[PDB]
Amino acid sequence: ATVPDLESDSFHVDWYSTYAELRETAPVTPVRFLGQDAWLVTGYDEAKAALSDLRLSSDPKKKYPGVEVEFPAYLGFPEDVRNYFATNMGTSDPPTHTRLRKLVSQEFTVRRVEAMRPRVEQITAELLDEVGDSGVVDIVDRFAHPLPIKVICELLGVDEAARGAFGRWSSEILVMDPERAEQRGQAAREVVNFILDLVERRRTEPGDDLLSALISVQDDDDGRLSADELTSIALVLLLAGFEASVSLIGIGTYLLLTHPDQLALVRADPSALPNAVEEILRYIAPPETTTRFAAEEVEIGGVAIPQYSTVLVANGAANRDPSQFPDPHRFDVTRDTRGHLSFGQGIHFCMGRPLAKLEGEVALRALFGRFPALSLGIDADDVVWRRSLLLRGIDHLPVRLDG
Ligand code: HEM
Ligand SMILES: CC(=O)N1CCN(c2ccc(OC[C@H]3CO[C@](Cn4ccnc4)(c4ccc(Cl)cc4Cl)O3)cc2)CC1
Repeated sequence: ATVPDLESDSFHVDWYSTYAELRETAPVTPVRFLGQDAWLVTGYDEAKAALSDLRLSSDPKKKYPGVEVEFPAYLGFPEDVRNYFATNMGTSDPPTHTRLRKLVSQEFTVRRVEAMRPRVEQITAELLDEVGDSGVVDIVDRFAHPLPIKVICELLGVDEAARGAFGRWSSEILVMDPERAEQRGQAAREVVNFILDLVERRRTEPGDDLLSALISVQDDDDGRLSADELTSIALVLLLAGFEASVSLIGIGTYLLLTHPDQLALVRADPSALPNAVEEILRYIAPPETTTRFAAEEVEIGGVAIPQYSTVLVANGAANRDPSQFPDPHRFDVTRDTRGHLSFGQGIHFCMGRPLAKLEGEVALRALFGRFPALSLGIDADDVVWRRSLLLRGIDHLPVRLDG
């Protein structure tokens, strides 16, 4: 047989056409990625089933007798830094996942997120004040990127001289290219060091930020976060804030720009924006694939996935399955986006959803409300998509402001 290589351009060039080809053939198929065998789930019901099946583990630290598996997200990571990237919610199974998420939810609340709205709006304004009212700028470098970064650094207590460097490290981590495994491995060690110092300074000089809060947080029955847990959680929260929202803002900007009809609806009806963000996420989900490990043999969509297999649930392909979303290839701000898998499903549902939504809505609202003539600086076909199945995105998007 012929087995798909997730590394081929087929998974980075007009890739939603490949996903449809696979899904129509077999919703759960064996593939190859980074020179390793895995199972790609492209169908909606299959993705949902897999995400809900706890026999499919999210913990990369677990050792199985005779099995030695290296999951793609940890390409080139030395075991010690891997552990630092994997001692948090998303890399745990119950009951560890349960308490870690419980303790963090006590401080990472909707109240804390909502309380930052004026600041998020203030930051958005300033950024837009300095881009100009005429010419072609890189809306990603000048807007989509700095906004999320300033927000997360304030939430976490990351100073000005720290950002930027950290940024080039997380960008490297986003690519899983076997030829750069060393460089990727190095950037991961830098991020881990950075975080170690951040937490150390924070313990020494307390404040009212989220990190300070996580350090003192404790529960009667669950106790507190150990040093390692605290470190890994911080690294993971900082990582998400630095990259997740950028993809949303940038992709969102590109979609509204390429869909005048949809944009106009938003402009006319501001109350339409919240669901517009939901459609953007469903259309081109940043976390294209999520990973699971079959601790036991599991049957998904009529296919038995052998024990000790690595499953790549393609959240993005699932969002374009006609059985769930009719005319999935149609970007429609009015569509019923209920049930999409861009924020996860089950126990690992994205806990940063409130923050992502706030930043996304405020940003696009300001961008488009401020520049009623905003247009794309390049040919839509010439847009370069980041080659990452971990977090899809656009690193450079030239837009013309005045016309
Ligand atoms: C557009 C933005 C975002 C998208 C599309 C997104 C997507 C996801 C997905 C798909 C998962 C589930 C992973 C899995 O099932 O393996 C997840 C988990 C998570 N996300 Fe996000 N996320 C976004 C923003 C953020 C932000 C901004 C934060 C935090 C500051 C965040 C923090 C997390 C955390 C901590 C988890 C793990 C939850 C758990 O395992 O219980 N995410 N996110
Ligand atoms: C077994 C195995 O290999 N697994 C199982 C665990 N899975 C998993 C899922 C989510 C997860 O989230 C951690 C948090 C920290 O940031 C994110 C990514 N992100 C962005 C928005 N929401 C999530 C993230 C995650 C991984 C990487 Cl490399 C980069 C990034 Cl920015 O997830 C961490 C691990 C996937 C890997």
